[PDB]
Amino acid sequence: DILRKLAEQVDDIVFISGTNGKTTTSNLIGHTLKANNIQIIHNNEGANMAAGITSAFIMQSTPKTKIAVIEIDEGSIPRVLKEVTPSMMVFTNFFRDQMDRFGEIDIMVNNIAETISNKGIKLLLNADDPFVSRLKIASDTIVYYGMKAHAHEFEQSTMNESRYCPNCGRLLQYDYIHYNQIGHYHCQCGFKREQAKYEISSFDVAPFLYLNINDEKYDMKIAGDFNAYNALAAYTVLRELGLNEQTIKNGFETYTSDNGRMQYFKKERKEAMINLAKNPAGMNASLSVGEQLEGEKVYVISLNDNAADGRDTSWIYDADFEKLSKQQIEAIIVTGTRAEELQLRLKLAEVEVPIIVERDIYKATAKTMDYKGFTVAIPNYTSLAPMLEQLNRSFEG
Amino acid sequence: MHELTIYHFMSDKLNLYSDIGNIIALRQRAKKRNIKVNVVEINETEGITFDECDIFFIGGGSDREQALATKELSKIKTPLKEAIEDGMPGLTICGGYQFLGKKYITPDGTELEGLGILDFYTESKTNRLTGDIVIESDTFGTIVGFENHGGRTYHDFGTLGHVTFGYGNNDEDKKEGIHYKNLLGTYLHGPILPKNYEITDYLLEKACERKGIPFEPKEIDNEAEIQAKQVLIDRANRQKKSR
Ligand SMILES: [Cl-]
Ligand SMILES: [Zn+2]
Repeated sequence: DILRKLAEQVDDIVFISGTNGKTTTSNLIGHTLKANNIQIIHNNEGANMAAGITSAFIMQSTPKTKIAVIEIDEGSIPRVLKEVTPSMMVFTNFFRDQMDRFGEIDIMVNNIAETISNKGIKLLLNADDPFVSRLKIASDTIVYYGMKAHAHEFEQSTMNESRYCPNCGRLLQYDYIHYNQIGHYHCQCGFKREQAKYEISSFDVAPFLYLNINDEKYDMKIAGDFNAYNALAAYTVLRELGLNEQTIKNGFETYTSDNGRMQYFKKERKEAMINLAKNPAGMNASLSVGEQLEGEKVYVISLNDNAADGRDTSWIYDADFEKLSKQQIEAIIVTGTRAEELQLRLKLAEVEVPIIVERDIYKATAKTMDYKGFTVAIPNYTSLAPMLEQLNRSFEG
Repeated sequence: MHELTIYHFMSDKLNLYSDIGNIIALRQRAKKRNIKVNVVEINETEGITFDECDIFFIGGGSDREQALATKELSKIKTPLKEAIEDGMPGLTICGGYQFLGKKYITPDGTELEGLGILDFYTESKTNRLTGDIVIESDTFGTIVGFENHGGRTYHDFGTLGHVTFGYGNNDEDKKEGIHYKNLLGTYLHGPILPKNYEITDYLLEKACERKGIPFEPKEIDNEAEIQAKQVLIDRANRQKKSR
C-alpha cells in the first residue's frame, strides 16, 4: 500500500529469478557490490517470496542504499510486480521436474511474460535456455548472455528428452548441446540461440572455477560446473550496473560459500578450505582436491561415529587414502571420536607423513594455523559444525 | 622373495563389509615380515584346485547374493572341506560364515540351504544384536569390533572367545564367531583384521608353517592398532559401569 514508496527511493532494483542458481547469483552480485563499499539492500534464500521480500526492504532501507539486489521465486513474480517494478531482471534457467505436469514450464514462462510485458524492464536472459529466451517478447531492451560451443564438457544425459519451440510448438533443432535443453538451438520460425553480449569462452574446475569471460580470466573460489552459468549471470548484472571488468574481478576472486562445501579461507598468506565427506565417494573427491592445489598441504580429517554418522566406520577402508603419497603433505591431523581409526587407516595406506592425533575437533582444527601449508579440512557430518565454527574463528581478518 | 597366495572367493559383488581392509591388513602385516601377498580373485568355481592356495577368504553380502555364492561354491564343496580338514587357514565374514552350516532361516521361516561344511544352523529374528563388542581370547588376544546381525548362529564348536561386552553368536552364549581348526568366522565389522593384528598374524603364521617359510620377525610395531582398540574398550567399560 504505502510500502512501494520505499522502492521509489532506490534508483536500481535487480530481480534474480529462475529454477536453479538464484542464491549463488544473488550472493555474487551482492558480495561484489558490498566489496566496493556500495550500500545495497539484499535478501536471503529463506525470504524470496512476497512476505520475505517485503520485510527485506523495511529492515534495510537507508538514505544511502542505491542498488537493490533481491532474488525472487518465479511463482511469486505476478504478486510482487503488482507492488514493485525493477530496473533490470535476470533469469538463470527453467527446468521441468521429472514429475512435472506436461507443459508446466511453458505455462509458467507465459505467466511471467504477460506480467513483465512492457514496463520498460531491462531483461538479462540466458541465450542458451530456449524457455528463457522466450521472454524476449516482453521487452525492448534485451541483453543476452551465454556460453560458446565446446567451452566445457558437462556431466550430461541426465534428461535426454525432446523440447518444443516456445514460439511455434515445433521440435527445436540443436546445433550444440551443453546439457539437457541448455544449448545452441535454431528454429526456422526465427526463434534461435541469439548472439550473446557476454559469453564464456572456456572454463575449468581444478579445483575452483576459472572463467574466461570476454577474453578476461577470473580465478574464483567456488566450485561446481553448473555455477559457471550462475557466475556469468552475476557478471552480466554487474556490467550493466556500471562496474568495469576489473572491479568485478576483485569481488569474484574473494567470494566463497558459507556451508562447508568447497568453502575457502585466507588470512595473510595462510590458505585453507573445508569440504564435507561422509562416504567413500565423497572422500575420494575431497582427497583429489588436494592434488590440484599448489604447494604443500596440511590435512585435518574428522571421523565421528554418532547416530547421524552411523556406528560403522568400515567405509574408510574403501576410500583411496593411498593416493595421499602422491601429494606433498607436512602433516595429517586426525580428529573425532574415531580419530585412531583414521591413524590406523593411514598406517595401512602407507602414508609416510607425520600423523597427529587430537580427539577434540576444536583443538585439532585450530592446530593447522601453526603450519604454513594449505589446510584441507575433511569432516563427516556431525564434525562439520564444530570444525566450521573453529575455522571461522581462526580466520578473522 | 617369500610369497603367500590368498584366494578371495566371490570378489565380484560380495563386498558389503568393505573386505578390502582385510586384504590390506593381511598384505601389510605380511610385508612387515618380508612376505609378498598375491591375491587371486576367484569367481569361477569350476576345476579350481587348492594346491597353490595358502589362505582363503569368503566375504558376506545380502541374503540374495549369499544364495548365489552358495550355489557357485557348491561346485567345489568337497575339495574345500578336505582343505579345511587338512588345516587350510581361512577367514569368513558374516554371510560367508553363516552359509558354512546346513541352513539359514530368515525371519519369515524361509530356509536357504548352506554349504554344509560344518553341522550348525542359523535362526534370524527382527531385533538385531547391534553395538560395540569386546572379546577376550586365548589365541587372538583381545578382539574388538562392531556387530550388527539378525541371524543367531547355534554351534557347539570352538569360538573366537568369551564376550565381555556385547552378545556374539546369540543373546545367551556370550561367545562370538567360530574357530574350527584354522578356519575363522565372525560377525565383526570395522573390518576385523586392521585393529585385531593378532588375528591377521595368526592366519599368516599358520600358512607359513604349512608352506615351510619363516615368519620373521614375529613381534612388530602395533601401537596404532592398540590405540584403536583402546577407544572402544574404554567406551565399553564406561557403558558397562552403568549396567
Ligand atoms: Cl498482505
Ligand atoms: Zn519454432
